[PDB]
Amino acid sequence: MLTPAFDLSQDPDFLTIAIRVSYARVSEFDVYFEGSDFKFYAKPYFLRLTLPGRIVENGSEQGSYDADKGIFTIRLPKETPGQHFEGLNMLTALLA
Repeated sequence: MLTPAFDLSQDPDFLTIAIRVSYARVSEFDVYFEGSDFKFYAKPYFLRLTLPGRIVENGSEQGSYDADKGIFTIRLPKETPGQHFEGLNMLTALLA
């Protein structure tokens, strides 16, 4: 298996995520975002990311998945204005 070169980017009014995959052995993917927990579910691929801040939930958001370029990008709203998730692509994951 190979670790996807995913990348995270956040704006003062939203937080977008990017996951690159082509092996997608699932006709559809699953995205779970609550408070500050972003979990992706697609085939053996399991993505668990803990946001530094908090992203609101309202079914609005904004994103799109493309098979042609093999990149899934999904933007999400913030729970507080002016909130910026620092060290996003610098942060680290903890094992439990």
